Amino acid sequence: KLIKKSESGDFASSYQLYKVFGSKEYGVEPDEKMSDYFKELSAKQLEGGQLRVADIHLENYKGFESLIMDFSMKKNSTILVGNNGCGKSTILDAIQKGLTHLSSRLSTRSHNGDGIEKHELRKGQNYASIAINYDYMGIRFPMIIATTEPGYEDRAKSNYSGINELGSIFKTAHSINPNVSFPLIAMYTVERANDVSTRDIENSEEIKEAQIWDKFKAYNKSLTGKADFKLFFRWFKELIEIENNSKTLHTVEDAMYSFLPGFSNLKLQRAPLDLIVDKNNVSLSVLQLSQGEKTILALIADIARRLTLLNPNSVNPLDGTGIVLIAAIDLHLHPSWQQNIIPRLEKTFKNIQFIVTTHSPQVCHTIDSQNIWLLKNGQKFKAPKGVRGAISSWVLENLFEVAQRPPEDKYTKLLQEYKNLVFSEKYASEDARKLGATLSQHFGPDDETLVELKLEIEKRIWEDDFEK
Amino acid sequence: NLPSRITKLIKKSESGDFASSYQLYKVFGEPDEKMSDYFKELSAKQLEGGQLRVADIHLENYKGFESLIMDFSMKKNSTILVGNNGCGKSTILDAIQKGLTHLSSRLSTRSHNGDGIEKHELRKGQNYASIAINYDYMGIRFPMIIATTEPGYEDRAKSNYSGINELGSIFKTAHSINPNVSFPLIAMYTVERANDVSTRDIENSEEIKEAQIWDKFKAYNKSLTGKADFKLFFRWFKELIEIENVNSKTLHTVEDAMYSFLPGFSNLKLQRAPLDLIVDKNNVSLSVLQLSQGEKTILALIADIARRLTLLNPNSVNPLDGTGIVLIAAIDLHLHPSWQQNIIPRLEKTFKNIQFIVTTHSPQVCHTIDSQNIWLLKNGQKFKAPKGVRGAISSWVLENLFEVAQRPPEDKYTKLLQEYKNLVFSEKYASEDARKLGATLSQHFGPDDETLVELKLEIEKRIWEDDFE
Amino acid sequence: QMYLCAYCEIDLDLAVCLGGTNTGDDFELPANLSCDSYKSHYEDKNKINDKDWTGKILLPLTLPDAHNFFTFEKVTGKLLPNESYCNTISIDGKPAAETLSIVTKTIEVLNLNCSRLNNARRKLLFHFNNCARERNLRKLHNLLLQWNQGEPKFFQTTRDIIIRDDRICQGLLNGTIRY
Ligand SMILES: Nc1ncnc2c1ncn2[C@@H]1O[C@H](COP(=O)(O)OP(=O)(O)OP(=O)(O)O)[C@@H](O)[C@H]1O
Ligand SMILES: Nc1ncnc2c1ncn2[C@@H]1O[C@H](COP(=O)(O)OP(=O)(O)OP(=O)(O)O)[C@@H](O)[C@H]1O
Ligand SMILES: [Zn+2]
Repeated sequence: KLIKKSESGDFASSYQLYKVFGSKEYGVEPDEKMSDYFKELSAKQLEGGQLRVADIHLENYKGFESLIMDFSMKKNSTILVGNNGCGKSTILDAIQKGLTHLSSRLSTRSHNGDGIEKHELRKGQNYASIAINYDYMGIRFPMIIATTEPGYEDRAKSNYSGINELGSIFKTAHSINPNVSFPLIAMYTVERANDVSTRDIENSEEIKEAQIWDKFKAYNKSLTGKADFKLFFRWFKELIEIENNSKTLHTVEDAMYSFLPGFSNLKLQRAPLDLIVDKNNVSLSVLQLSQGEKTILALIADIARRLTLLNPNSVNPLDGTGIVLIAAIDLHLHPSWQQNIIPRLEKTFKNIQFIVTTHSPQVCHTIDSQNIWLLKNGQKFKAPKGVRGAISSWVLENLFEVAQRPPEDKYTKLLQEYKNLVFSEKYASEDARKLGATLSQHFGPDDETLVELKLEIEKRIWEDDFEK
Repeated sequence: NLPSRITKLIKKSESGDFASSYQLYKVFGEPDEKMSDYFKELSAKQLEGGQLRVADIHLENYKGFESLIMDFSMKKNSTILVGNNGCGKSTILDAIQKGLTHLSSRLSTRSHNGDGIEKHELRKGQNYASIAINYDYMGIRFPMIIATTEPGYEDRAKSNYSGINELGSIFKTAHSINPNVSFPLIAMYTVERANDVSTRDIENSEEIKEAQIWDKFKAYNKSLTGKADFKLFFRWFKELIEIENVNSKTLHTVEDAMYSFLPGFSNLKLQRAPLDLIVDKNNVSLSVLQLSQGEKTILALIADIARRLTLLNPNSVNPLDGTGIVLIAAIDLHLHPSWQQNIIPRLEKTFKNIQFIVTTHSPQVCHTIDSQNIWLLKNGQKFKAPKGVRGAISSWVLENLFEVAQRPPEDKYTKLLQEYKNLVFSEKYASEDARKLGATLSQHFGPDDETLVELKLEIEKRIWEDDFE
Repeated sequence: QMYLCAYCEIDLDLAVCLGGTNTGDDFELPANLSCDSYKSHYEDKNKINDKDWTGKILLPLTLPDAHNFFTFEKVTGKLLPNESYCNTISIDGKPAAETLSIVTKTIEVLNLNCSRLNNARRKLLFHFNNCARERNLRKLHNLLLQWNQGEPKFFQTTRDIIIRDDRICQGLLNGTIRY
């Protein structure tokens, strides 16, 4: 076993070796040389490692008693479904705290984080714990965030061991090779496009200072829920002026080109500063665009910049790895766009996990059932079978539980009463005829359901007429 | 005066009606110069039971639209604008908003002032722009035109405000005669409604440190600005409850109005502590900061409207039944499709005499409103919604009003379904391909799907027809 | 055709239906329109002046009790022209190679392939399949006896094409099948 696990071209195997030479595994021979060798090999060839969230566990963070949710490892998309106030953003916030503590290791912005505030403890109890686990190329690295109330400290204690080791791995890898890829810790909320503008952008702090473009500042203002459009503008101005590595601008442009059907030729305006885009041969500014277009613009620009900064001297910058959290991915989008927002993201940003929250079924009949979690009454329930290619009405009635036809309406109660009259012994009654005429005058004589009802009426006429 | 139509009009004018009294007011003014004053007095005195609505708008060069002459209905108080991302929905609402600003400057807020068409609001490659809005009140059409011309072309349109000035004149005359009189609520709500719903540092910041006067006027302050003044609502809530020692029934009629939208909330009570507002959620008392975004938005949107309506209504039994031109934008924001099917009917049942011109990107909001009240903006043109969008399945509305297919258009399990259908209805039924794809589809969708069972019926019939032959 | 319009055979409450547009409410999508409404839209869009329309439009009743001009694409529900019985017939006196164009223009002008009409006449196939589920030749005979009865009812053109393109139904009508 020990000889078999010895590998020369694998660090995932050459991390269990580091754990063996030492203790806590089998009480085996301790030393300080082979441990050094298999820790040097632990971070030296980490190419193709996807950092992913393995599983989560909550104790009383906001409204929950207990929840053990396991995320996918094959499909790169997870969708959370629930009513208003069913704790969908609570999971996102717990993962956000976990990512804040994961940061400050490879970000090197101290070693602070985000503990559980008093208003986040469940109403009327004395302890809470956000237990988060991870995975980077096989190995699992745990986290526990603990928060007690005095007199009850013997219930939970923070560990932070897994991230304390994972940040050690990444810091060693950087100290060995400065040209090493890094994971993304992006997080986006419903306040995403609250900054997209170029008003007074010359006197703003973004375009006022000598911003350093490196591989550790890309995590700045990442776990806040806002996409800094002004810093993107600063970056774009430098990439468009220093040209007088041209793939840096080209690759970023040719993803916003994909998400925006009909946008081309982004160019700087050295007049009062603004960004110029062409919408079908019509030059337009950022302020003159629509809310959804600006939202996708800011999101894609933020990911492109934060991932080209993390992967220096690469041939395909927009592959990387990262854990990007998006709240309300259907925000200010037409259902035509809420049907391809996810596959387009996975074609452009492939090796990135997306734990997203949705309020629409159009973005849900594009994802497998096994990658959709429904939250109800503080408990997890998995989605029904057959959602990837299903009609929106079926998804609405089986995963977003709602009648496909308005429960309170003059034309749904009437329809159900008309059906009850038809499928009975009074199909030819005057009331049934009156309701049928009333529904036909509104839905049209050629509606799909009324044709079926008329067909059944004709059949029953014939059957009561050949035996009479 | 001719005793044929003037006498007929004065017969109804003496009975009491704003339209009837106003009909002869413009007629008289051989001019007499005193009948006009008497008719103005009668009209300003007879503004009871009025309802303010917007009738029609017309754009010429305002941000992409080169011509648009839409009109709004008067038999229903909800008009939903539907279209692709970036066609015309926000532009039209902004065009209406400019006119509402020019009218708010003349009803209550100060005097003649407003906003015009900026250079970035004029369509590229043109030299003039216009936003023509026509208002209606009690049955009278007050015009208004906002114009903007680039240099060298100051002859295409001139900004004329010849209806809003007179409407404000009538309202100031009414306010002078009777201090107790309702005024039309004018509110604008953008995608930025719930960005200031937070009771953090309320005592330190303004709206607590400054003395506020809750006159009937000034209730229009920061109404056509997007964000909703939840912090001013917190001040209003505190200077009530703390003034319980009016001040009870106003909060009763606001609390039961806010509780109708939130199914399980009760006991809105103030907290004299580091200041915050506490709600109850199924026997669990918690604060506004501890609520959800989807619930915080529906709290801030309707509490503000209720506060403004109570401010504009002096002593009415029901202060939330006045008249309004509220322009909520993206009403489906942060709402589950279960609340998106009641947001509009609940608003119309609670705020009865209020007009809403809303925008919607979700069929769930759409299939509760008739086709006549839905406008579709496809290329640059207004198209009325197809017949039967009240009581219809969401998928039919999606295909026939949103031009989005029921099933995904580029999925592997949806491109297999059409190939299976083609094989089934061709002569290659009951073939090895027709069974391989059939088995795959049955595994994916289960052996109970509505379409697959119908294809099985077809293949059963064809097997019958070739066996008995 | 007392309660039935000529172009599409829907049941009304030359009689023509409303064409998916109540009265004359304008600014309607030119894709839900059929019969008279889409015909008027075609006239306005392509600036055609001669409004006689007799000679290029063939409707089911004026035809010599024949419906073989039309096929029935059961995957979508579209009525499509047939090469056979259209390259072998002439209407009002013309070359035999123009009846196909007459049928194609009639389908295009009236727009009988609207998604509404397609999804409506698609359900007749479902109703005819449900009878042929228990594989009882008596109920299917009964279905044909009711579908091929006088006083033509709702969609009495596909109701005949479906019986046409069947082997059990045609054989039972002929006499080679005795139930
Ligand atoms: N400290 C707490 N004590 C008791 N209940 C709490 C506490 N914190 C949160 N809650 C409850 O849990 C809910 C918060 O969940 P959350 O805001 O994430 O809902 P959501 O579904 O994600 O948002 P949306 O409505 O936009 O979909 C609230 O409804 C609140 O009642
Ligand atoms: N000054 C202008 N010149 C030319 N075109 C313009 C101008 N201003 C706006 N447009 C065009 O008109 C659109 C304006 O989008 P708008 O917000 O008004 O519609 P929308 O339906 O609300 O979109 P969304 O819902 O995504 O916010 C833009 O997409 C832009 O292309
Ligand atoms: Zn017809």
